[PDB]
Amino acid sequence: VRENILFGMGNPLLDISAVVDKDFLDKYSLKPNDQILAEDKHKELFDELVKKFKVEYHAGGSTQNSIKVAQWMIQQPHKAATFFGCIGIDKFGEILKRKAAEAHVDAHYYEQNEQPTGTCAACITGDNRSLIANLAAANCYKKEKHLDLEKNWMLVEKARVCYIAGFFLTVSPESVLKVAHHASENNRIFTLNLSAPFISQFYKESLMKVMPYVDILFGNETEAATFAREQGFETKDIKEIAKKTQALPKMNSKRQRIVIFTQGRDDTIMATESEVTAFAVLDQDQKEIIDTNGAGDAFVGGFLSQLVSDKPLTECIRAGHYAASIIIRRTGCTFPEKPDFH
Ligand SMILES: Nc1ncnc2c1ncn2[C@@H]1O[C@H](CO)[C@@H](O)[C@H]1O
Ligand SMILES: Nc1ncnc2c1ncn2[C@@H]1O[C@H](CO)[C@@H](O)[C@H]1O
Ligand SMILES: [Cl-]
Ligand SMILES: [Cl-]
Ligand SMILES: [Mg+2]
Ligand SMILES: [Mg+2]
Ligand SMILES: [Mg+2]
Repeated sequence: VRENILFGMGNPLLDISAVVDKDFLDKYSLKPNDQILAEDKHKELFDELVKKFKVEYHAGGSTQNSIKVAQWMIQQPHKAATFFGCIGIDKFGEILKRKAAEAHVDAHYYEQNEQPTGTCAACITGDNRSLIANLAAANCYKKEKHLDLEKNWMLVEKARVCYIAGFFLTVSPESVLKVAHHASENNRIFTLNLSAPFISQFYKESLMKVMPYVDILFGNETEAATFAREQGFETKDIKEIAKKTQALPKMNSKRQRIVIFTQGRDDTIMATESEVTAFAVLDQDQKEIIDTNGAGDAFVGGFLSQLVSDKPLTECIRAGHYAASIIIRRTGCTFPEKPDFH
């Protein structure tokens, strides 16, 4: 509808990808398909990747990807979607700012110089992708230094829908809570992503602190299974987990929670107050698949583009499947000049 109607915040990261071999995964004790945070023991990993293999660089970060995709589907006006995050004052940081602008997103960064711009290694093997996030500057986001400044907070107050990936809970749970409480107080929509199994395992306390404020929860089938185990649900059935998650304690009685769990090429599951329904993924051709992680970010971006236009949930799901089908066959969450969705 109008400028700054959709708000997002998270970790701005420059993706570094390359096809590697079994020896490289074994050397760093990497699982073929996984997403983890970079420890001190992984400093060797990033240098060896860039020195032993052919790498490509693409602007990334989960929430940033979803916001760029939402803006793409909205088309007009420019700057309908806002994004906040922290970066370094370097060449990598200039790449991220340049790409956010070309995407027509209203991006406002917290720039500092103690830490370099964050990066994320994507170690590819065939149809598998092992991700390692070295947050660096991204982990320096401080609400008192950015989110709380008058000029920035005003942008959050213009939003009708807010979205933050669960990944940001490892950096600023206080920022996530300030935004979630504001939405609850002003009967606006607050949405969140489970993001990765490690969020439901090691950061479950911050996750459960924010849950009462979550109007719409997104996640894939492995994140749903981990969340169920850690919360003691005692079931591994995706439809039952969606039902129990939907029923969790909620603050704002004016909006019932909606839970959406994707299952790759299998049906997308949606739980509402009254039932649990399934939506087929009609794009079944596997041949040209490239990036399933980015496909999940694009699914959320498509869904959000229709939620701000006030469309039925059926249409939000169709838009999510459409955007995921475009991004899944490309690198760097890129897409054609204009969407073909009416
Ligand atoms: N800890 C993290 N925080 C934010 N984004 C992440 C994290 N780990 C992986 N990603 C992102 O996931 C995206 C693909 O889904 C990549 O662009 C990558 O940068
Ligand atoms: N193997 C796959 N085949 C087809 N579509 C897929 C596949 N994996 C993911 N997707 C699409 O990406 C979305 C997020 O994973 C899915 O709900 C689906 O729309
Ligand atoms: Cl993020
Ligand atoms: Cl997903
Ligand atoms: Mg090992
Ligand atoms: Mg595989
Ligand atoms: Mg995901």
